Amino acid sequence: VGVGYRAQMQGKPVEIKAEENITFSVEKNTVVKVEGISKEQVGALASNIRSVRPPEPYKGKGIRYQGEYVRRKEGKT
RNA sequence: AGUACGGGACCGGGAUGGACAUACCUCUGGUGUACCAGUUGUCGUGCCAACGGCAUAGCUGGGUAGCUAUGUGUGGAC
Repeated sequence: VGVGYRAQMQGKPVEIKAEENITFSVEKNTVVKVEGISKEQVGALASNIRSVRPPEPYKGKGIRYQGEYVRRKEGKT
């Protein structure tokens, strides 16, 4: 899902290192297909770009393959 | 955008603090018994003075150099 949501603070006697709260400038947000010859390297990059946003249990928001489980909880550590 | 989530998130990134460590005396202070000034009692040079001796440095108000913190800098990042 292409949205860009990432943390919260609003805005993008001293601030925590100048400015804060920066998400990501949506450029693609469409079904991406990696084209390679080495399965090993292909898998690494594929999972490397799949770690950007781990499939959340809320509505499966984030790069993933197909697996997904509905949920809405994070109150106990 | 205070949008998700249903009040309040992890994300790169100038500087303000607390405690502690270290260096120094320009500044604010402290001390400064061979520096300057004011003043009480008594003794000594015929009288009075000036000055000297003793009284915690006689007492009181300031204070140079030096040594100092509560004073002035820097650090702990990457």
